[PDB]
Amino acid sequence: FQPTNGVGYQPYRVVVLSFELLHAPATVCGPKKSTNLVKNKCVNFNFNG
Amino acid sequence: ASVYAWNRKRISNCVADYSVLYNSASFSTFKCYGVSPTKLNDLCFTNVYADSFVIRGDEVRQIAPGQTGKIADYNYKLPDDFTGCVIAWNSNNLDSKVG
Amino acid sequence: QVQLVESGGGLVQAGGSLRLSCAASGFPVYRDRMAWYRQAPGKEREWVAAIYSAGQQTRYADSVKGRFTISRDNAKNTVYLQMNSLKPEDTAVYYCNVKDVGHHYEYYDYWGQGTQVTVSA
Amino acid sequence: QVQLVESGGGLVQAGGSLRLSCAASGFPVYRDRMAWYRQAPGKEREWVAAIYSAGQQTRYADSVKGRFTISRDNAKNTVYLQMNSLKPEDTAVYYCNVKDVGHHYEYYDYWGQGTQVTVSA
Amino acid sequence: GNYNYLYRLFRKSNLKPFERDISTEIYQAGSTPCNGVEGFNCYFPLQSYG
Amino acid sequence: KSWMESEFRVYSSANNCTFEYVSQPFLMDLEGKQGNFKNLREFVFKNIDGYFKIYSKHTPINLVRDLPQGFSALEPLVDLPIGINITRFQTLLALHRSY
Ligand SMILES: *[C@@H]1O[C@H](CO)[C@@H](O[C@@H]2O[C@H](CO)[C@@H](O)[C@H](O)[C@H]2NC(C)=O)[C@H](O)[C@H]1NC(C)=O
Ligand SMILES: *[C@@H]1O[C@H](CO)[C@@H](O)[C@H](O)[C@H]1NC(C)=O
Ligand SMILES: *[C@@H]1O[C@H](CO)[C@@H](O)[C@H](O)[C@H]1NC(C)=O
Ligand SMILES: *[C@@H]1O[C@H](CO)[C@@H](O)[C@H](O)[C@H]1NC(C)=O
Repeated sequence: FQPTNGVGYQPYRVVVLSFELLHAPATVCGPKKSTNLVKNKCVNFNFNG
Repeated sequence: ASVYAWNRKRISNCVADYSVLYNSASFSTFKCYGVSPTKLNDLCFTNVYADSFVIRGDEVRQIAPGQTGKIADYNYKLPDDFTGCVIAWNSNNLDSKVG
Repeated sequence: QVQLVESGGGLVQAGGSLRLSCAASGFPVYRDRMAWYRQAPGKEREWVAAIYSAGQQTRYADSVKGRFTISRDNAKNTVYLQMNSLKPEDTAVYYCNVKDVGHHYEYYDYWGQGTQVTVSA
Repeated sequence: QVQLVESGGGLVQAGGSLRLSCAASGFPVYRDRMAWYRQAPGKEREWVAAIYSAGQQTRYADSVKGRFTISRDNAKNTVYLQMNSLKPEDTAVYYCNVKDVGHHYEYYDYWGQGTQVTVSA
Repeated sequence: GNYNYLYRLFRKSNLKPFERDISTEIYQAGSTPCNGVEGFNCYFPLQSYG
Repeated sequence: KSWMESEFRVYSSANNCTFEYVSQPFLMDLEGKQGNFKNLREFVFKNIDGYFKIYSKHTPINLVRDLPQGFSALEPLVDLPIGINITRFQTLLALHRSY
């Protein structure tokens, strides 16, 4: 990994994320989408599923 | 760690922000196979395996299912039915040393 | 299966005309899309040019219009790239790119060895 | 540019000791493997010694084990090669060797000049 | 080999029943508008059969 | 007249962990006290479809024998998304060493 070497031989950091689901509870969860709540209006709601 | 001793970390029981990683634009290669990059934030997974190593640039594409090469054959082989993503970014600003 | 080899290039003075030949073996050149990419040390990869067999035949960068020309030869299965009125900023390694599909949804970006091009003002 | 130089050796009587120095410029010695080979006049070349920075510390030929040691220093970037209780069979030329990998998986072996070591009984 | 047969790979939504699509616009995989220009997160939706 | 952790003879080696959780910090009196019982701590441990549920309840009582007459309900305390397989259990008790 010389400074004057080519980009093809330049050092690259590689991380592979492998996602496994089994007969076990899901542990890692993505961020939730939060929308401002409104009251006294006929609206569609979704609270924790 | 070295590619032949690729570092494995287990991730569980937390909230993982993949929108920022997808929108970071600081990674040269971002290839997800078997998963939707936009739905990564919308799914829950039992366990995550983070597989970290350092290689050359031309071998970056070799870290993918069905790829061939010295690293793929002898260091880290991905199954044809692999379910996950690969994120590679240049480290010249951090891995440049004299000589 | 698919083999791509690049020939041509080198160092030239600006304003001349240069030839690049990408020889392809294992598949006819008449396909969905043949691309040409360039890479320079210290910057990310970007799409440079492409040629298609459907719809619009050729696509180029907005800043390179009218300077680079591409063509194909089915008889000997080659891709010809003629570049004229080059600029010193174009010094980079060029690759001819094709995309292939696997049985298990894998997609391969087959490239060649590439040729180095330098332009002197 | 990578340049390797070997210092030491000469003619000595039986029971003496020697200290060869392999000095490399252009790359640190902290890498995969350094090798040392022996060439005798009119005899076949064979691998003798190797020092590694990973896995097993060092490997030696079956004829040189137990009487021969090696050390490396990254700060001054040189390898010391100590031999004690020399034998007449050790009279040969010492070669210091390193290996590197190219872009197309081609291996380049940087060969050393070597030094003559003669042991008289 | 024959690559004359093409199939669309990227589209915003699934096709309605008995729909025909012939557009060759570059699909915007990311947030940067392709504007007919390929690159990162910008790929040609058509692929040939091997 | 102080008590401090001295021996942990529950296990000899911990290999390939998958989960660790820590509750709120506190400082509980470890000094041995004699007299009639005054605290009744009830727990329920369940292991259903990957979840280890622990329900708890604490009750101060003024008695010397049997259980309190009143009715008390156990509130949920902790849920474990572990998914390990359990058929046996045991209680870990802290002995006392002194002159
Ligand atoms: C390291 O952390 C930083 C911030 O915690 C991450 O964010 C980028 O960092 C680089 C350089 O540190 C900046 O140029 C960018 O502007 C930051 N933001 C984005 C969106 O890229 C960074 O991604 C982390 N990883 C690396 C390898 O730097
Ligand atoms: C009591 O003394 C021991 C050692 O003399 C010490 O380790 C311990 O912390 C002391 N206890 C307190 C409460 O200070
Ligand atoms: C870690 O690997 C698997 C996963 O639980 C298991 O079989 C093994 O016993 C674990 N512990 C080790 C390898 O020490
Ligand atoms: C627990 O027992 C074995 C492992 O000890 C496992 O094969 C079995 O499926 C488990 N049973 C349940 C009900 O999870």
